[PDB]
Amino acid sequence: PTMVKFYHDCLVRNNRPREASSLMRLAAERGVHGYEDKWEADVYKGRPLDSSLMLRGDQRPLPENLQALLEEETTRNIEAERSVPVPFSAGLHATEINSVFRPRVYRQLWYKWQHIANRYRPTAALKRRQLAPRDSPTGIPGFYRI
Amino acid sequence: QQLSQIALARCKRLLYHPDSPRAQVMSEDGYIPLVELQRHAEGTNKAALIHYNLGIRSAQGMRRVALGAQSSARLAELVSRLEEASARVSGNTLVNDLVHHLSHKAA
Amino acid sequence: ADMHLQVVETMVGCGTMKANDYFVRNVLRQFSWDSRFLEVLYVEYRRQDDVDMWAELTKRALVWTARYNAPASERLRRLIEDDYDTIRVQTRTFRELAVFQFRDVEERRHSRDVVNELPNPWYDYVAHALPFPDRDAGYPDEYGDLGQWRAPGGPGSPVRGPGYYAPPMEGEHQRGYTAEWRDLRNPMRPPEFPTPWERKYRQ
Amino acid sequence: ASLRYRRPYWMMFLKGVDNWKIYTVIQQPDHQRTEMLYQAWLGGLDRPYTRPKCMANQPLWLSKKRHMLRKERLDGPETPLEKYVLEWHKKFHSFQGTERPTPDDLHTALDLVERPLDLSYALQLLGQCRNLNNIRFAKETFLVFLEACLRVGRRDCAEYALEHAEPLGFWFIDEDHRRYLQGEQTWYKLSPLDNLYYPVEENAKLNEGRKP
Amino acid sequence: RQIRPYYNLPSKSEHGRKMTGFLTPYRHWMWKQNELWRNVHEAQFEHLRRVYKRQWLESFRVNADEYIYKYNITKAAQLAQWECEMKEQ
Amino acid sequence: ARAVIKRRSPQLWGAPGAPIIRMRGHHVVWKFQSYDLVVEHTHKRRNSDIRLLHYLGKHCPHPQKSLWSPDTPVAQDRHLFMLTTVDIDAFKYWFGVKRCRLSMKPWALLAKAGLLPPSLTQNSKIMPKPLFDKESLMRYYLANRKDEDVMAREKYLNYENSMVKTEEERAAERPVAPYL
Amino acid sequence: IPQEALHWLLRMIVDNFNPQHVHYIAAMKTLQSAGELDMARDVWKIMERQ
Amino acid sequence: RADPLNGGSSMTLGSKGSKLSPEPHRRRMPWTAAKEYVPGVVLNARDKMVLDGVQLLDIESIDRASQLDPLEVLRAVVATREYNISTGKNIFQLASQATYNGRGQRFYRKEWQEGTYDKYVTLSAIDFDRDGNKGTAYGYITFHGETTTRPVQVDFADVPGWYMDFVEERAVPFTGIVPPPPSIGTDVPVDPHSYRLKAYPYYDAPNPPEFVERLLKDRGVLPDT
Amino acid sequence: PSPVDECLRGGSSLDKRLIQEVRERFVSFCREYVLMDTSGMKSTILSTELNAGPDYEHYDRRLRRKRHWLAIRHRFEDVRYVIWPDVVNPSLTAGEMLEALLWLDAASTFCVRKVHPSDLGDKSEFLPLDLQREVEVVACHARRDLDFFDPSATSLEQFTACAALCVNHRVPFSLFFPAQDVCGDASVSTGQCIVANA
Amino acid sequence: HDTDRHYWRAVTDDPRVQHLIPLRIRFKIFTWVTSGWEQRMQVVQIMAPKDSTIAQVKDLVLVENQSPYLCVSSFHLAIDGKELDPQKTLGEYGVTEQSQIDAIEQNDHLLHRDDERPRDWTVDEITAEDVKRSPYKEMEMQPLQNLAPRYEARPKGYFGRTYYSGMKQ
Amino acid sequence: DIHRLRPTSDFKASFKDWNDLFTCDKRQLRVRGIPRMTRDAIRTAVQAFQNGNPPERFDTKEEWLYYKQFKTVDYSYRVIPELPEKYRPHQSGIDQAPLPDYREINKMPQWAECEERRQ
Amino acid sequence: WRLQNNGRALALGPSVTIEDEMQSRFFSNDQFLVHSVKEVLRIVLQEHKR
Amino acid sequence: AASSPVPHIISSKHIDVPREHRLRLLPGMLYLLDGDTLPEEFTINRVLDPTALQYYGRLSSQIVTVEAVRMLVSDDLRLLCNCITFKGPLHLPVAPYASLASLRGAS
RNA sequence: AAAAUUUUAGGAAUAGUUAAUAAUAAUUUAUAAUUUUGAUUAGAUUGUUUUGUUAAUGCUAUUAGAUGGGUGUGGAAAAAUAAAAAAAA
Repeated sequence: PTMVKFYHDCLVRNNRPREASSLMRLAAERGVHGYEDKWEADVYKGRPLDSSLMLRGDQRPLPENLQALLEEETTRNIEAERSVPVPFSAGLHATEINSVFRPRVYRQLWYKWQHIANRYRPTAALKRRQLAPRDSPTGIPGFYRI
Repeated sequence: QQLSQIALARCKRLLYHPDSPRAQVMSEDGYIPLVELQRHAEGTNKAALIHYNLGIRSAQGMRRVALGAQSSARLAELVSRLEEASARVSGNTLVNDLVHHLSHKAA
Repeated sequence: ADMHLQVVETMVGCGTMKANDYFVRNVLRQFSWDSRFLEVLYVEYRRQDDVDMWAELTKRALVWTARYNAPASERLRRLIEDDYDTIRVQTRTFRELAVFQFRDVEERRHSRDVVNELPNPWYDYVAHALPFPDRDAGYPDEYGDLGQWRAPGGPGSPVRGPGYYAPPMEGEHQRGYTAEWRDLRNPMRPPEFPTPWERKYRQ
Repeated sequence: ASLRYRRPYWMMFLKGVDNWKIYTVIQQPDHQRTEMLYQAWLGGLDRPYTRPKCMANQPLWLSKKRHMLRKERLDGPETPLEKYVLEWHKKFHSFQGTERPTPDDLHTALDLVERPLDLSYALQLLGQCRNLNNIRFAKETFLVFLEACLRVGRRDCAEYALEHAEPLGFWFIDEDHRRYLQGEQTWYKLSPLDNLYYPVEENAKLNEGRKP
Repeated sequence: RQIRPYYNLPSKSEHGRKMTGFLTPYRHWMWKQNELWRNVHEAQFEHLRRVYKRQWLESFRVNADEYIYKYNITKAAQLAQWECEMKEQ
Repeated sequence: ARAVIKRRSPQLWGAPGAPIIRMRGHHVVWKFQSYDLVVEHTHKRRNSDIRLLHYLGKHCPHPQKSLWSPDTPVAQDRHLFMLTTVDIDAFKYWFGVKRCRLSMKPWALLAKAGLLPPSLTQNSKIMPKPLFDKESLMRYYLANRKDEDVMAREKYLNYENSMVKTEEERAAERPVAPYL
Repeated sequence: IPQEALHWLLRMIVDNFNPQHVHYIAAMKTLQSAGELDMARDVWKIMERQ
Repeated sequence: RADPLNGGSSMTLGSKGSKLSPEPHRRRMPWTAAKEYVPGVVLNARDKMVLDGVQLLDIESIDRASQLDPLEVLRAVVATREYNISTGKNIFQLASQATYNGRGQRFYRKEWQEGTYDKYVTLSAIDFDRDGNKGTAYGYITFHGETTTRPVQVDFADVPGWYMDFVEERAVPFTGIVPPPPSIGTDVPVDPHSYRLKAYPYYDAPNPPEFVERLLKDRGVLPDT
Repeated sequence: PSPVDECLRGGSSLDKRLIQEVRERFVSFCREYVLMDTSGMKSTILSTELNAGPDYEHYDRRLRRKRHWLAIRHRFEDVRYVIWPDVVNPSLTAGEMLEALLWLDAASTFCVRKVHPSDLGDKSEFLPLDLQREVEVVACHARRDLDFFDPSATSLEQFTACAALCVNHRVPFSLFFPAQDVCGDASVSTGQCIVANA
Repeated sequence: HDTDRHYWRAVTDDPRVQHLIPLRIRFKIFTWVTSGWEQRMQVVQIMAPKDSTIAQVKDLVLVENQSPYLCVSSFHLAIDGKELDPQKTLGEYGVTEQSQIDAIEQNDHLLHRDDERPRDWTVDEITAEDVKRSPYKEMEMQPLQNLAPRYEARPKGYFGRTYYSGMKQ
Repeated sequence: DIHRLRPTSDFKASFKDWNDLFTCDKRQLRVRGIPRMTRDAIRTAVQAFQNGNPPERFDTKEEWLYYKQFKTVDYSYRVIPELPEKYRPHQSGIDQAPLPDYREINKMPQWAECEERRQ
Repeated sequence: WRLQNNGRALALGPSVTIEDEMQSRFFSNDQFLVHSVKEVLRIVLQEHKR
Repeated sequence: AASSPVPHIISSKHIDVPREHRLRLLPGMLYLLDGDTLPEEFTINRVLDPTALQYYGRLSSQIVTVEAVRMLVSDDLRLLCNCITFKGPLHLPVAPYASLASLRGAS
C-alpha cells in the first residue's frame, strides 16, 4: 500500500491519468488493503500508447487543414497556461507541498519487516501531560520534532 | 540628433526625479505575472483582479533608478563632451547640477 | 471669476436684461462661481414682466446651484425667501425648518423661564483640562516598603530605591536616595517644594 | 451574505457552475486525477490536461474547440433546406458569436421549402429570428412566409400567423394577403411577369385568358 | 436594523430571500416623518458636542497659562541655583 | 470579514472601530452587580493589556437610603439614592474633541446629571411623535426668523470662541505712556 | 476652529518643548488669516512670557 | 467623505444612513458605488404559466425526429414572445421595433416620471448581442431639463420596465449623429408655458392627506375602528 | 560525478549520436552550474577545515559549488576536443557548438575565485578558462556555413554573444564571416567588423 | 519621506543661498483695439543668478512663461536691437535690472522644451509635485488644509478614577 | 409571531383579553409560564405598539428554513454546497460519454409521414 | 453633467484674480520702494474703510 | 479658437519633421487646416461605428457639423492621427481676432 | 524599532551561519559570527512587586496573552466558534 500511494502520487504529479487509473484498478483487483474501494472505470479503453486525438463518439474530426490549426492553437494554449507561475508556492506541486518524510524510528518506534517505507507517525499520537504529570519528564526526547 | 536628445533627457530624468515611479526600469520583454494571471482566470467581473497585492508589486527585473557617485561623475564628463570644446562648461546647468548632486549627496 | 462678477453686477445695476444671458454664456459652465452671481441675477430676475418667468428663473438658478457645485448662500436664500408670498419658492430644507421650529421655541421658552436661568456648573465649563493635577496630593512615594523586594519597581512603579537600605550609591544617586527623593511617610514635613515656594510654606 | 471569504477570490460573482466547491479541492492528487480523467472523458485533447488553477468553467479556447468538435444531430441532409439549416447553425450559433441573422437570410431559409418537415425547420428558424435575435423582418417577410406555407400546402399555419401577426413580428401584412387568408378573394397576388391571380388553381378558375 | 414590513415588494424567488427590500411610496413618506423627529434630536446632540469641544479647548488655555507662569518661575529659580552650585564646584 | 462570523456578537465596520461609551458590567450575580462608564473600542479588545481607552466613572444600580437626611433637610431628601461617579472633564474631552459614540443606557444615565438631553429612546408613552408639514414650518420660520448677524454671532459664541474682549479690556491691556 | 492653533502652541509648552520662531510665525499668521488679532497678540505675549 | 448625510453626526449610528458616502468605500470594490437600482428578482423573472401548454425545442435539437408540426412551432413562437414580454420590455426590445433602432427617441423607466421625479434618456446608440434582447445602450440623461453633455451607457438597459413614445422628428439616420437635447435655461431660454419645473434643490412635496391619515392611524392619534 | 562522466567510458567516441549526447550533457552541466541557486552558499576561510573538507553538515553550503566548478574544468579538459574538434561531415552544427561554448564561457566567467588553505589542488584551477581555440573552431564552422547571422531577432543576440566571445578571447571577429569579406584587406579589427556587419 | 535631513536645523546655510538679480525681459505683443492689432509690450520677471549665461537666462524665461501665448516660438534676447551671444555671461555684457532687454520671437514653431528640470530645484533636491508657481512667487507660509489635526487618544499611565502616580513610564 | 424560536402565536390562550395582554408586565408574563424568548418578543411587540409601531414585520420562518438546508456554520445567508465523494460520470462507473443513435433519431416523425402521404 | 477640476490641471478657470509678482524679499530697493508706497496706500484704504 | 488667437493652431500643409523625429516630436501635437487633405505615409481607417461617432454629437451640433472622422495609423503601426473633417460655418460667433477667423473654411 | 531581568547533582561545543555591498531577487569580498561572563540541542517551561506566610528586601504561588501552508481575500488573518460589545428606521 505504501508503494501504491507513492507511485500514484508521482503519476498524478507527472500528469499520467492513464497510469494512475490503471494502478488504482490493479490495486483494487489485487486487494491491497488500503485500495479496495478505489476501482474506477477505464476511460482510455481501446486506445494506443505510442504511434492521437480523443473524441467522444458524438464528435467528428474537423477538416484536416483546419484540425491542424486547432491542434496548433491547443498546444500553444496548454503551454501558455502551464508556463504561468502559481504564487505562494515554491515551484512545488501540491503532491509535494508539506511533504516531510523521515523513517519509522524517528518517533519512538523501532524496526518491523512489513513497514518498508513508513513515515514517522503524527506527533498527535502522544501528549506530554498524558505521558507524565506537569513539571516531570515524559521520557520521549526528540518526539514532537520535525 | 534624436539619440543625443533622448540620452540627455534620460540623464535629466534620472537626475531630477531619482527613485521616482517615472524613473523606474524593467527588463525588456519583462514578465509581468499579473497580466498572465488575469489572462488565465475565471473573471466574472473584469474589475476584481486576482492576486493584486502581489502582482501589482512584482515585475521581472524592476528597479528604482538613481544616480550614484560613479554614474554622476562619469555623466558629468560625458555631458560636457557632448558639447563643443568652445562652450563654457561653467554655464551648462546640467554639469553644474550633477556636480551639486554629487556634493549634496556626499555631504 | 470676479471680473465676470463685476460685469454681471454692472449689467444688473444698469438695468439691462441680458446679465443672465451673459452669465449663462461666459461664467456658468466655464467657471467655479459662488452664489454672489445669483444674488445679483435674482435682482435681475425680479424685474421680469411675468411673475411666472421670475419664479421659473429662480427655480432654474437653484437647479444650477445644485448641478454645478456652488451652494446657495444665506443672503441669496434670504433674498428669495423675502418673496415667498408672490413666488412660493421654498428655500429651507424640510429638516432645517423642523430643527429651527423646535430649537427656537425651546430657546424662547427657556429665556422666558426664570428658574432655569440659574447657572449650572456641570454644563457651563470644564475645570482643569490639563494632563496633570494642579497641586500635590502627596503621591508618589519614591521609596519601597518592608514587604517589597522590587526596589526600583521597573516600568510603572514610581519607587526608585528599596525602602530602608540599598547598595552603595554614588554622586547624584546617593544624594537623591539620602535626601532629595520623595519620602511620603514622613511625619514632620511633607515632600519638599521647589526653591521659590518652599520658603513661603516653611511654617 | 457574501461568499467573499468562503471561497477563493477568483470565484467572486461566480454562479451556475457545476459545484463551485470542486475547484477549491481540485489541487488534491485524487481530485487532480479525477480532473484529468474527466478531461479525457470529455475528449477533444491529445494529452492529459487539467483546468487552470484559477478557473472553474472550461477555458474559452477549450470550449470553442469542443463546440467545433460536436457532431450535428442531423448527420445527412436530404434537401437544400436541411443543408441550409446546417449552415444556419454553423453561422449564427457557432460559439460565443456576434453576427446576427438578417431578414434576407430568413427569406432564403423560407424559399427553400419542399417538404412540410422543411417548413417546420423554417418556422423554427423564424422563431429563433423573432425571439433570440430581435431583428425586424422585412416588408415582404409575410409574403415569402405565406408562399412557403402554400407551396407545401398548410393554409392553417398562415391563417394562425395572420391571427397572431404582431407577436409573430409581421408589422406589415399586405391587404390582399390578409383578404385571401380571411375568406373572400380566393387569390392573394397577381403575377406581374405572368399576369395570373395566384394560386394557379384559382387563376384557372376566374381568369381563363393568359396575357404576357 | 432595517425593518422589512409585510407589505413591501416580495421577491417570488425560492433560491434566496422571500421579501425584496423595496417599499411602497407611503413607507417612503412615513420614514421621513421618523427621520425628521430624529433629526431634531441630532441638532442638540451635535450642538453640545461642539460646545463641549470648545469648553475643553478653552479651559486648557486658562490652565496652561497659570501653569506656564508658575513653571517659568520654577525654571528661572532652578537655573540660578544650578549656576551657584556649579560655581562652588 | 471572518469566514465564520462571531454569530453572537456581530458589529459594524470591523475592528477595532470607533471609540464608544458603554456601561460595562461585572461577572457577578445581579445582587452585587454594578456598572462602570468606560470608553472603549467598538470591537472589545481582549488581546492587549489595555482593555479600555478611559474610565469615566462607576454606577451603582441598587438604591441606597439617604444617610444625610438630618443635614439641612431639603424637599424630598429621604428618597432612596442611586450613587454614581462620573468624570465630566474626560467625558467632555472624548465627547467633543474625539467625537466618540454614546450608548443609550449611558446616555440616559448622563441625562440625569444635566450633561446631555434626555435620550432618543427615553420616549414618553403618552405624546405621539410629531407630524411635520413643510408649509407650516416655512410659515413659522418666516414669521420669526433671526437676522444674519445675530445668528452668526450666537453661532460664533457657541462654537468658535467665548473669550472676546470688550473695548474696555482692550484699552486696559493696551500699553501705557513709557512704551517700554 | 482658529483657537486650536493657540491650543497647539500651548501644548508645546506644556510638553516641555521649546517652540521655535517658525512656530510663533505660523501661529500668528494663521490666527491673523482667521481674523483673531487678539489671539495673535496673545501668541506674541506667550512668546515674551517664554 | 464628500457627502455625509447630516454633516458629521454620529448620534445613533443610523444618522449616517445605510451608506456613508456615494463613492465606493474601498478602492478594491468599485461595484459598491452608490447608484440607482431596480428589482431584478421580480423584473427578470418572467411568468412561465404562458410557456405552459407548449412544447419548446432546444436550439441544438436540429434533428428531424424531434421537430414539431408547423402550427405547434407557431404556437411556441407566440407563447415565447408573450413570455418574454410578460414582465416588461427591454430598451433593446423597444429599439428593435423602433425605426432607426430608436436613435433619437427618449426612453424612460416607469418611476422616472412619477411624482416630483422627471427623467429620461435620449437614445444615441444600441449594440445588440446575438441575443437581441441583451446588449449595450447609450444616451443623454435629462433630469428636470438639465442634460448631460456626452452620451453615457444606460444602466439596467436589459431589465424590463422601459417605455418609449415614438415621434418621427427625433429619429436620426445611421448617417447622422443624435444631437444632445438642450439643457433648459443654459442652451435654450426658460419659458414657464413650455417647461415648468416640478422641483428644485430646496423643494419638498406637500404631505398627501391619505398618507397623513394613514400615519396618524398607525401612530394611534386617530380612532381606527 | 557527472553524466558526461558516464558517457566518456573509453568507448568508440566516433559515434554521431554519442557526440550529441555528450554535447547536451555537458551543456546541461554548465547550465546547472551557472543557474545554481546560491542563497545559502558561504565561502569563509574556516580553520577547522584545514586537514579535511567542509563538514558533512556543510557540504551543500560550502563544498558543492567549488566541487561543481572543478568538475566542469576537468570534464572540459576531456570533452573540448570532442565537442569542438580541431580544424583539419561534422557531427555537430555551428549553432550547437556556439551554445555549448557560450554556456561554458558563462561558467568560466562565474568561476569560483576564493582559494581556501584546505584545498589540495592548484591555485590556477580557480581562474577563468581560456576558450580561444574553441572560439576559432566555431569560427571555422560558422564561416563554412552561410546565413548564420540572419535578420531574426534572436540572431541579434547571437551576433552580440559571438562578438563578445571574440573580443574576450583575443580572436579576430572577421573569422566569423566569409573570407571574401576579408579579401583585399590587411587587417580589420573586431570593432570594424561589428560596425560593418551589425 | 527620505528628504535627506534627519534633525531640526532652524538656520539656512550658505549652499542653499544664491546671488540673483531681478531682470525684466520685454516682449513684442499685439493687442486688438477697435481698429485692430495695436502693438504693445509685455514683461516677465526673472530671477537669474548673477553668474548665469544668456542662454541660461533664456531657458529660465521659458519656465516662467505660464502664458500659453507669449513664449511659443523660438526667440532671441537682444539689447537695443543688438542680439546677445547665448554663451556670454551677464557680467561680461554689464546687464543689470535697469537694462532694457527685448525678446525677438523668430516665427518658427515647435520650440523644443524640457520640463525635466522642476521649476523649484535647489541644491537640496526637493521636488514638490505642484509646479503651478515659482518658488520666488509662492508665499510658502499658509494654512495646510490637506490634512487633519489629531489629538492624543492613547493614555500613557493614567486611565481612570484616581491619579495616584500616573504610572509614569 | 415571525420567528421560529419565538412562537408568540402559541399563547393566545395565556391572556384573557386585549387589556389583560397589554397590562401584564414581564414578571406576570413569566408567571403565566412563557419561555424567555417568547416572553421578550411579546413584551417588545406590546411596547412597540405602545410607541406607535404596530406588529407589521415579515415572517422569516420560510426564509430561514430554506437557508437551514445548507452548511453555513454561522447561520448566515450564504449558500454552501456539498461535494460528494464521486462527482463525475467516469468516477460513477460510466465508462465513456453516451453515443446517440443517429439513424434512430433521424427518422421522419409521424405527423410528417402522414402529411407526406396526404400530398 | 459638470466639468470638474482634477489635481493635475486647473481646468475650471480661476475663481479669484491674483497678482503676478515675486515675494517682498526678492524685490530690489527701488522695487520695494514702489511696494512701500503701494502698501502705505493700502493701509490708508483700510483705515478709511474702518 | 473661436474667441481667442491661439498661436500654432492654424498652419501650412503639414508639419514636416524628419522621418526619424516624427514619432518622437509629433505625438500629442494638434493643428487645424483648411480643406481635407491627409498626411503622408499613413493607412486611413474611416470610423463608421455609431457607438464611436455618437461622442461627437455635441461637437457636431453645437460647434460645427462634422463631415468625417478617420484614424491614420503609421505604416510602422507606432503612431496614430485622429483627423476630423468639419463642414460649414461655426454655430458659434467668431471674433475678428480669433485665430479661427483666419480660416477660410470657417465663417 | 531598541535597553533589561529565566530554570537543570553528575557543564560543551554551535551554524541555510557574521559584517561589507552599484547586490529589489548578493555567482562577490573578509583574519566573519555564538560560547566556559556557561552558548547550541535535550529536559522542565506562557509570562505574571497581585497568592500564602513571616519580626523579615526570606520562602512560596498564579490562566493577561501569543500561534510562517484553510481561501492572498482585507485597512489588518485574529477566520469553522460564538453569557450577547446591539450590529447602518
